[PDB]
Amino acid sequence: GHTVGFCNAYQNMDALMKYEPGFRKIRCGLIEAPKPVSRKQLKNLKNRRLKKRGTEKAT
Amino acid sequence: TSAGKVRKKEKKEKPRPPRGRAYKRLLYNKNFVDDTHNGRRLGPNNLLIRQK
Amino acid sequence: MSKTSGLYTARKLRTVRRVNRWADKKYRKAHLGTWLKANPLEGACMARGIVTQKIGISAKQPNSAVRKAVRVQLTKNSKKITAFVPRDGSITYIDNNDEVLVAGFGRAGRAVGDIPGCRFKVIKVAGIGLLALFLRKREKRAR
Amino acid sequence: PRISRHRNSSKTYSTPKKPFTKPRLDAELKLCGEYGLKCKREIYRARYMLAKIRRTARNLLTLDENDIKRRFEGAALLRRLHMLGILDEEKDQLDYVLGLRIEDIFKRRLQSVIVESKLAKSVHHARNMIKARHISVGGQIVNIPSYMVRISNTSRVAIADTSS
RNA sequence: GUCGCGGCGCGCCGAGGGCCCGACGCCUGGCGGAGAAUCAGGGUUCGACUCCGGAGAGCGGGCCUGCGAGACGGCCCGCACAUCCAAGGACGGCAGCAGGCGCGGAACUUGCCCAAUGCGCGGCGCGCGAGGCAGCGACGGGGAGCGCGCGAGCGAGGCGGGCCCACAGCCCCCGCCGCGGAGCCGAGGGCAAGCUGGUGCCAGCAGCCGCGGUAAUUCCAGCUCGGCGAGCGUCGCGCGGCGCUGCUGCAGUUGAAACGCCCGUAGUUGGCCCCCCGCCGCCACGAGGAAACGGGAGCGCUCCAGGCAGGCCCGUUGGAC
RNA sequence: CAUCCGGUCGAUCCUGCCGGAGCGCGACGCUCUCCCCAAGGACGAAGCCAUGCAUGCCCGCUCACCGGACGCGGCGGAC
Ligand SMILES: [Mg+2]
Ligand SMILES: [Mg+2]
Ligand SMILES: [Mg+2]
Ligand SMILES: [Mg+2]
Ligand SMILES: [Mg+2]
Ligand SMILES: [Mg+2]
Ligand SMILES: [Mg+2]
Ligand SMILES: [Mg+2]
Ligand SMILES: [Mg+2]
Repeated sequence: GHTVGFCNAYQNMDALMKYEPGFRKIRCGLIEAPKPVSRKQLKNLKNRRLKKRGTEKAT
Repeated sequence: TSAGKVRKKEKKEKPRPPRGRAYKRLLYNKNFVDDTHNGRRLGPNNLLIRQK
Repeated sequence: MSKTSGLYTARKLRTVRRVNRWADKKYRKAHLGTWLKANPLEGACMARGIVTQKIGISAKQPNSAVRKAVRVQLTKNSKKITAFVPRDGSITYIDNNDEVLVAGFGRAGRAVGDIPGCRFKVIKVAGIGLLALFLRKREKRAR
Repeated sequence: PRISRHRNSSKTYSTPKKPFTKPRLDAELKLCGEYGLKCKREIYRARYMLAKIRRTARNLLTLDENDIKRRFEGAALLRRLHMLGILDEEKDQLDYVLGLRIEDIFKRRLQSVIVESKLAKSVHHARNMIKARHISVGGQIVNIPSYMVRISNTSRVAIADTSS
């Protein structure tokens, strides 16, 4: 019978772009969501790179 | 000398009773409304004889 | 009176009770430590052992019966006990050199019933409860 | 640690010390039939709550009338009892509380209030109707049989508008 | 010498210090407290684990950097283990999160993410196995149900749409079809609950008393019946039962128990009397000092176990004590 | 939330213990429809450890490649 919620009204679209968490923008039709990558691969890459010395941009 | 020397009738098929609160209804009616001389007991021979 | 009752006599009363509460058999058996070091189960609900001999024990004078029991050796102690399998015809399910789980009787460590000098019960053999095997809930075709 | 460790919890009922007692079994079955109770945990819950109220009343009664704590706690307890309808309005003395009994608790259950309103044929019918969500309190659907109705909501209990 | 007082260390001098108001020694399957279990009142037992404090990172020692470490996801040595070697050499420390072996009666996924609470660095941010989310999960706690009625109605479940979510579930709401399933113990007494067939002191039951040597009211089966109930039963431990450890509150002629008698130090206990001053105990009040837990005021998470919320026209809305 | 019951005798009253009846903590066993909360290798092995992850950030210093690399330096790593 009863539904309760919240709302947030912004004066400009720029303000909504700055003061706003991303996932809200993604849920709304404001921006597009790049395909997320697994943090496990990122940690593996970071460790591998830390293993190398000097110029490690190869790995 | 053989263990298990001491160790056949079939099971009689009867409708299942009403379980849950319903069981409480019939028990209430069994011994507070529905009849159960010579005082009363719970399933002595004489009472069982009449129903048979 | 017989007991000291002065306002500055707490120490004596404490000492008297400390000394005298060792005269109860139960309190001694619990708080002395000999029983724990003598109990083969070391204060455990039940133990796991290996059966090595299947034997029958006569009952006491007013009764007449031969009860079925087995000799067990506990894995974690290597000592010997006698454990009794009560349920009818359940000896045939127990085989020599089999893994068993053995628990206690109702009383803590006294003999129960007409069985002389027996204080343990068999409950599981080969991983299956004896009570379940007796009711045919499961079968021991793995052994 | 997990925040779930700080969540509290408690029991709500007590079991009798002597279970096999003929008069107790008879009385409990009688009450169960009269109010159509599911199991015997409900009676134990009622006894628990009654014991809590009685203990509070005892502790307050041991003290003097003009004790600030006595006034505060008695006022709160009486207000709660009156609002809940367990105690009659015209009683405003702590002595009357000790005479209360579980049947008074039972009479304020939802089944009872809708039965005395002629809205249901029987307690069992009331329970069946409550489960199917054909009933409402203050415009809100309540499907808990053991829900207790306050006095101010007694006239606000009706059939659900959306029910068939 | 130390940041610093100090037998903390060294030299010299003197002789002292502790003990039945229990020293010293030995033992502990000994981390402590806030607290937990039990329940008339007085108490007994426990306290690995959420907060605080301490200690350790295979055992025993040493040290650099730095405000701060005698640090171990920092270095050096000895010992016990372990690894790679193209045999000259090199290398390691899960009582961090997952996972594996052994042990045991006994204990889960080698998952996703910093969006929330915080920390580090830093201006429009990064990172964090802290922490959060999900998975297994009958430790356990709370709420509903397997029908009501002479016909209607509603569940679980499936197919779709919303809401929620870092992404997804879950709860909740909206539409079309619609799986209605109770076991575990017992029936001689304690202790609520009895009819045929077998066996024959054998087989077996039985916490205790006891049953079974031709009706077995007690074994094994069928019928029936009772208790609790999505839970029931068995084993071990603690409290209670127990006024059978007795302060409240036991007993001591004969049941278990007054030293063979006297003197006597520590210890315990000591008649009556002063009208007011000082000191000790005592009672009351107060300050000061963490919460959580417990108690408790107010608030319809649909109720409840819970949580501190919440309503519009709010004590300065509240979280008092 | 101040409770007892069965057992020594040919019968009876006592002392006195044995056993039963309740709550909680764990393990074993049978069974299990729906929702909510929720503990989880502590129990004389502080025994042994393959595999992966658990501490980074950045103001200063750019003739680096086309300013992002990298490095010096600073803070933190003693929570
Ligand atoms: Mg220790
Ligand atoms: Mg700590
Ligand atoms: Mg350390
Ligand atoms: Mg170190
Ligand atoms: Mg390590
Ligand atoms: Mg560290
Ligand atoms: Mg005595
Ligand atoms: Mg004599
Ligand atoms: Mg004597």
